Amino acid sequence: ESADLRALAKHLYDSYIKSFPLTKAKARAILTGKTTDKSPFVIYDMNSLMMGEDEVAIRIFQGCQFRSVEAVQEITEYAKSIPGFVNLDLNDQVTLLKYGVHEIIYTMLASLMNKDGVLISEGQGFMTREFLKSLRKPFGDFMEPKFEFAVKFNALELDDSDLAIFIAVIILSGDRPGLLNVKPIEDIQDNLLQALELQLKLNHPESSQLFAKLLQKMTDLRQIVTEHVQLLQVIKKTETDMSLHPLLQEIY
Amino acid sequence: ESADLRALAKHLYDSYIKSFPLTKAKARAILTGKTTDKSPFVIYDMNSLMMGEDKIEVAIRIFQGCQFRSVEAVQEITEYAKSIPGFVNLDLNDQVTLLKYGVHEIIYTMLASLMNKDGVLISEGQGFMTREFLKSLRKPFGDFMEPKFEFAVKFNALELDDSDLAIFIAVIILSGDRPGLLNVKPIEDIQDNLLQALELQLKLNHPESSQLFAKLLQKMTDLRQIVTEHVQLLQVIKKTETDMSLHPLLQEIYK
Ligand SMILES: O=C(O)[C@@H](Oc1cccc(C(F)(F)F)c1)c1ccc(Cl)cc1
Repeated sequence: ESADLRALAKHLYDSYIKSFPLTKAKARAILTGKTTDKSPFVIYDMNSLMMGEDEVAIRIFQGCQFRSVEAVQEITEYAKSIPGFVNLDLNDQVTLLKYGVHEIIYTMLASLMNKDGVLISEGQGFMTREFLKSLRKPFGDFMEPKFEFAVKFNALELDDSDLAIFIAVIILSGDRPGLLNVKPIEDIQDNLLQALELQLKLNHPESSQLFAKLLQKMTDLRQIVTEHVQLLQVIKKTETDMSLHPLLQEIY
Repeated sequence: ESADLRALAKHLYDSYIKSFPLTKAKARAILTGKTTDKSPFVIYDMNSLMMGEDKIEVAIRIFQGCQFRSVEAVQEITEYAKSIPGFVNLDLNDQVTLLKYGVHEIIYTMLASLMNKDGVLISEGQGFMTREFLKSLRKPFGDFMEPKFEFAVKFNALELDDSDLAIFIAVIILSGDRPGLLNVKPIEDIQDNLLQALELQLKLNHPESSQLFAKLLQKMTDLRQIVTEHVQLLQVIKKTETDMSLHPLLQEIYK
């Protein structure tokens, strides 16, 4: 009877694996687990940064939201793969992606983090956490709360099959402000929540109550997304430039 | 293994009954029509403040009352915590930061029971203050209760009764994702069990309400934001008015 739950599960797993080049399996088999393919370049301080492409803190935060925008296209193509999603009202598809993209970015940035730093480029760099903390004062405490979140989150040791379904759950919320038709949204989340329970039950047979521990991390995602959006304040009081980046501004 | 948690469910229900004099069941019989003796005196403007204070600045005297209700609630929350199995076997310092900010995440869960879309029970349930008398208040004060209402009406949609809430209240306390917690893991093995109790209890009490377990856990997000806002505006009310005094218990919970 619960066959579609196992089915939807690898439906989502397959889209996940198409939509996202760097899988968690791949990322962690490069970070901690001695990969071998070709150790990524490491950035530990101010001069290893200089000549990695081979001011500092501004262009590093910029670079981050450059990639955040690539990500959104990856996530948007995923959402559209979730059964029921495109059949929603089209405004609602947009409200769901608008309000849920940050949460998914920070869930998946966990996959590329360990306690000592984060994979850069796509697994071809690694920027140490200790270097990031030694950035200027607007930027020295931005990436820190995400590491703090990641180590907790990875302790759950989910893989990509788990994350595939979890990501779909975040999108199909039902409490985003400005939704015109919540029921098809909440009825889909229901089927997703149920496939995720199953998946966690059989892929993590003796990690009891992982479902519950995972749902309550959605609490800490939103605190993170909140404090992140609030940090975007510096933008107003920064070394705001002159005309050299117009188009780019509204690109972001 | 099943009646494990139903004996745990039972246990907590009892303490809850013993610890909190105004349950949801009682409050829901007052806010409706189950009354000839239980009907509240309704306050909605300021000469309902008036004669209202026979049947035992205004915006201030109300706020303090609300802040004093919270003290009572801290006291009863603490008594209920001690009954949660294993809770009292934890590091003295840990217990204190388990019942720190969690005291408010719970207060607003139980405030929801005294609320409908149009107001909140007051004084023993004797009273009932409307949402709009509150919103229509002064300086920052007219801001305070409104988001509790927003949460209260969407929370109350879940249709939880006391037996459900008892366990969920427990799960809130025994979290273990709180600043200062020396020895975490014993906390989240306790909580691990509560969630088992909650899971079984919800499926059994609300068999038709699928994924209520999931919907309910999610609401903890809304709770933290509610405390955030409350704490937040509870800094302004300290510059605008340096005359109001804050209760000793509320005093050091607030950091
Ligand atoms: O009537 C009450 O129970 C309290 O006054 C209140 C007045 C308005 C709102 C509230 C609250 F329940 F929303 F917090 C309490 C109250 C409690 C104790 C003393 Cl001493 C004074 C006022």
